[PDB]
Amino acid sequence: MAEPLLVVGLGNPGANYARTRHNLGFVVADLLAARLGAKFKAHKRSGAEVATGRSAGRSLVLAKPRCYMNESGRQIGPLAKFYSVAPANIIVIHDDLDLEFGRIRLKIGGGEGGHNGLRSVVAALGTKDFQRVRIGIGRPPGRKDPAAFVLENFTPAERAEVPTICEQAADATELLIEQG
Repeated sequence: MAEPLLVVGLGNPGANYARTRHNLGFVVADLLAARLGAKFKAHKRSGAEVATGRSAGRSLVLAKPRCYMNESGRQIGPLAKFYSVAPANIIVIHDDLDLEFGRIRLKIGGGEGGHNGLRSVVAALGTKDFQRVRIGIGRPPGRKDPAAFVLENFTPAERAEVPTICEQAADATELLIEQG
């Protein structure tokens, strides 16, 4: 209601990572910004980039860290203070190794499922009770290190669905903001 909402898409900066599994949060955040017609801009008191808007009548703050994945929470924490958002009202979109490719789920709390980016947020907010919009990417093949897997692009067949999957994730976030 009155309380602001901080929606954070996780990912790594740089063009080499723009289309990697570990960056779905960035993509989904970009669909959301476009859908609202809001543009991102530097936030110096945090180091991340922000875009503002409305959804379900709710005041919205969309963001993407400008640091690398592991230092992610380091920018989100002070971004929440600047806009005075409670952790519970923080929604973070991320790729999830524990969900099958394209399977989208919602949850406030729980583990990080090996996602290093989620671990820095928890580490930063001092709690795991912030909202998450999980986007399944499936598990890594045995021929590939989990950390390497998330930093590689999607397979040819997966790449074809990624767009529709992110649209569904953006929709999931909007409904989540609507009454989650």
